[PDB]
Amino acid sequence: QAPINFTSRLNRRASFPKYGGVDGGCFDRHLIFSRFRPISVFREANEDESGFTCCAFSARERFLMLGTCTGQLKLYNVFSGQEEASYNCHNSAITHLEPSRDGSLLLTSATWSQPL
Amino acid sequence: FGESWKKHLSGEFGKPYFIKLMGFVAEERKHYTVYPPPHQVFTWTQMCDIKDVKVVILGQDPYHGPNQAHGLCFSVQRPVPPPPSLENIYKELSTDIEDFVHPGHGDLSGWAKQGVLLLNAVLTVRAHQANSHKERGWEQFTDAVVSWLNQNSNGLVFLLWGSYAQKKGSAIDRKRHHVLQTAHPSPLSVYRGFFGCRHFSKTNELLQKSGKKPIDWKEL
Amino acid sequence: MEQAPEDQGPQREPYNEWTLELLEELKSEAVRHFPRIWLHNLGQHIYETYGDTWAGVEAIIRILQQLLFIHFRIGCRHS
Repeated sequence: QAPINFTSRLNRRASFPKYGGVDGGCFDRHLIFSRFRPISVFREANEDESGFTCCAFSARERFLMLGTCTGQLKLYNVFSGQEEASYNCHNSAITHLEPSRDGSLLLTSATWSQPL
Repeated sequence: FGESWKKHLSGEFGKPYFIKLMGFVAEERKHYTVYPPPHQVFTWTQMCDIKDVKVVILGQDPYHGPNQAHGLCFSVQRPVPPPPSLENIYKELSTDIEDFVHPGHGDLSGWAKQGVLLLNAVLTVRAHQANSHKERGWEQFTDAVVSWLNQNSNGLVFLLWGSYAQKKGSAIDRKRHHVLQTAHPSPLSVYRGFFGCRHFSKTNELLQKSGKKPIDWKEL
Repeated sequence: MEQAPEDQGPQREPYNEWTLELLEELKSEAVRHFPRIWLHNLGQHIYETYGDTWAGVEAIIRILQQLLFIHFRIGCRHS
């Protein structure tokens, strides 16, 4: 088994295959998903308080398609932090929102609107 | 200001709340911005006379935004996009007037020469603020006007829609006049009753119970 | 190199009418899930504080859609 310390795995992977020992990549995922840090907060500075419901990223990871309470999805650059293109999508709200991997399609489902 | 209106409104001054009104609201004009100026308070007592008043429609609160209102109740300036409840009373006007023409604006300078008393209850409120003031004297100054018209002028009607208008002028007699009330003209008024009632005939129709100077809604 | 698409979707140019085409609809579902006690009382509470100024007209479509989303999210079948 790979050692519990990370520097002891780092010296061992220099003369052993990919991770360092048996169950070596598991320890590499303990140290790397047990810490998080907030980078940016995206408000909705139109009526002074945010109304977001659903969140997802785009198919190219530049924009992140948030979703308001009013039923419109608003694009935001992950680098800029700027409203780029709102879209009058639904009447009720946005419940679910996922894109496709090729970047050609987009599924959005609403709360009570007559097309759901 | 119209002098013939104050033929007998000289009993509006000598009360303990009148100097509370025209000084402190002037003091509010000397510190803050109450929105309608003195040259827009006196429009209803200038444009129409007191000799032809036939409809009494009250008004709760003025319009706190700058360059919007001009004194009459439910009324706004002509370059302002029209208010929604005044846009909401237009919906019944199509369903009852077959010759429905469209105003296209928000100035009510067309119905004011008919016989409608488009009176706001509190005539002035502050800029950008709805109901900041206390009872500084705008209420009972109008309460001494509304129930005074129960004596001298005649041929009125009360479409006192909304509970704010129900408290002020309910108990005026039904032999001399006619009082019909329903839900509010706003679409924010969940308990319905306004949404299709055909009250707007009964300006043209309840005057057939009197026989006075006629009305056309379509002066727009 | 991401090109955000052209907003050729359903536009809402008569905003004074599209609100009126839907503010009844916001009332046409909240009565189908909630008693009218809170509906008139919250509508009165904004009308005493925003009035007939469109700042309660969109704001009730804020508060109604903010509750009807979460009331269909907490786990009540109707309420």
